[PDB]
Amino acid sequence: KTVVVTTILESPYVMMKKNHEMLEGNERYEGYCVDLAAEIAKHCGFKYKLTIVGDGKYGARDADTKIWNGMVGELVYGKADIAIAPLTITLVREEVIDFSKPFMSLGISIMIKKGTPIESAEDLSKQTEIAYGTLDSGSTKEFFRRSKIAVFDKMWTYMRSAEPSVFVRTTAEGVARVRKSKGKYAYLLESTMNEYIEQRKPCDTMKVGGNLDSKGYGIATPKGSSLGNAVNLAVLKLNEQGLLDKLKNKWWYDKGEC
Amino acid sequence: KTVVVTTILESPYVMMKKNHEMLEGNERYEGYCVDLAAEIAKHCGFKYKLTIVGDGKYGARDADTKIWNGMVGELVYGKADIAIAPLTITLVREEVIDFSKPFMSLGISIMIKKGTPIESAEDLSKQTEIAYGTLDSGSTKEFFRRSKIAVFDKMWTYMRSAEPSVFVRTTAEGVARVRKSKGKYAYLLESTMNEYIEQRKPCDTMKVGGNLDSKGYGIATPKGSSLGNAVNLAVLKLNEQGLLDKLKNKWWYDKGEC
Ligand SMILES: N[C@@H](Cn1cc(Br)c(=O)[nH]c1=O)C(=O)O
Ligand SMILES: N[C@@H](Cn1cc(Br)c(=O)[nH]c1=O)C(=O)O
Ligand SMILES: [Zn+2]
Ligand SMILES: [Zn+2]
Ligand SMILES: [Zn+2]
Repeated sequence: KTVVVTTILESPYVMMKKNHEMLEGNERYEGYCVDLAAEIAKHCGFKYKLTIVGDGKYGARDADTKIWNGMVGELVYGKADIAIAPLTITLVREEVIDFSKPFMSLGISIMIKKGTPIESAEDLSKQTEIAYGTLDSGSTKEFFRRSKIAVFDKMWTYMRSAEPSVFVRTTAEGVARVRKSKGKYAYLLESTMNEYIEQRKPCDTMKVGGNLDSKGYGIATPKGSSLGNAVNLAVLKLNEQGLLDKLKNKWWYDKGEC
Repeated sequence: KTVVVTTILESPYVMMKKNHEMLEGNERYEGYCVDLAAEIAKHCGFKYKLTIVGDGKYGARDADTKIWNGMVGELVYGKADIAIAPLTITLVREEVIDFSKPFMSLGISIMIKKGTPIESAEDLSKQTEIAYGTLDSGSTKEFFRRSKIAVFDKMWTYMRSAEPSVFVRTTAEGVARVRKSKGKYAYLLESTMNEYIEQRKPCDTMKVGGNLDSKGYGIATPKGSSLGNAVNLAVLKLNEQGLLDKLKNKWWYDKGEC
């Protein structure tokens, strides 16, 4: 059976091709995760169909309703067989789905409009003129919600109580907000995304300070999946053979506009 | 049943305390991995005994006998129940044992005396006045042996046939060779180790250039272990709590003497 792959429209991982209306199926998309999916499939020997997650979310469980949304939910309820996206390997998710070893290492980082007088998370927490937030609904927002580290908890208390909301629906929304704030809005996001945006026109944003944490993105499958073992071995083989480094250069730097 | 943990004396992971002669059992040791073992054991709810791997090796498979040595071999043959050490998650090992998600991210790096006219892997391959090598029975030596990247293979053809052997049995021997070679020997090793040594007196070595790859260290258990699942969730929990960063600071920079 054709393997159903759930993914998310997040540049440069998965994007619509310019003439996608002319194309069909898997040919409608391009990106780092599109290239990765084709390779994982080749190495594991399966045919597949890329589908964009219905609710445009990564994956979180609603307390009360107890229902999982996003790509994680698609795997949990059997709507998809595998998730190939910039999906963070977390404990809460690992309890309901399986993840391959990481295909990309990263950490939460700070994005500023060039010139903003901020060089760390401590800087952000110690002031209030410059607003800041995260991508609503993902692991970055959860990192702050769950943190017991003083600086990060102080940051969470401000963000959750901030009005209007400092949280954004999409990365693009966070980046445009940074770009239009005149330095009055900093954005907390995954490092690899920060580095990508730093190489895109108008070349007016930059990553400052070190990463707030260290983690990774993994390929996810439902628990008990027949694909789990092979998918994991494929990720390790691809990393060892240099393909992963090659894909990042391709979508990040080879195509860099700054 | 008390769990037998296999580990390796590699600083600052596992080191015999200064006051060891007046101590017994697990108390004789200190280090990043000693604190880690204690954390894992507390969270997984088990009692353990730290044992230093019989042959002092990480783990590799004998091409002729098909027999696994090192900590890997201790798990494969059932001599040990879990390996808590700076053991790299690799494809060949993943085929015979299980690994938790990485507790540490790293990459192969270059260690030079200081003043040594080398700044990259390319520089090393462009000349022959300065010798260079790696550790044995490890993922680093394997890396160059399996690499197709022009530079890394050119480096391997030199290392393979190098007279005398540029390979060393332990990190200590590699670092000692760099320090006592008047800058005529550069050492290829894992980044975390490189960074640690750079902060240790005589403060005469330094890490140059970027990492040659991206990998991770994991806690290993034999296939089908009743400990595997719990250990993986424990690693994830410890990373998300902020403990793994706390442990690296403590052993790397809080104790740095440069
Ligand atoms: N990877 C996250 C989603 N995600 C993505 C980006 Br880009 C970010 O900046 N923050 C996030 O939480 C997850 O898995 O929830
Ligand atoms: N982590 C490796 C062992 N190891 C260690 C150090 Br330090 C190094 O520089 N190279 C290695 O291969 C393995 O697991 O084989
Ligand atoms: Zn391939
Ligand atoms: Zn604990
Ligand atoms: Zn032999």
